[PDB]
Amino acid sequence: KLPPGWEKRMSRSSGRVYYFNHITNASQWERPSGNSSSG
Amino acid sequence: KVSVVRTPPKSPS
Repeated sequence: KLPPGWEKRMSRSSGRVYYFNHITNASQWERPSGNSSSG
Repeated sequence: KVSVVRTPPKSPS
């Protein structure tokens, strides 16, 4: 699942918007990335 | 503080 202290946000007119960090207080249009490879 | 939700760049129009 996604990280502790988030939410997923959605839409204004055409159906766009994705993610917002709640403990920080930051809006975005992507996930926190979260996929390891060397680290 | 009141706010709109902020996308990091913008929508491409």
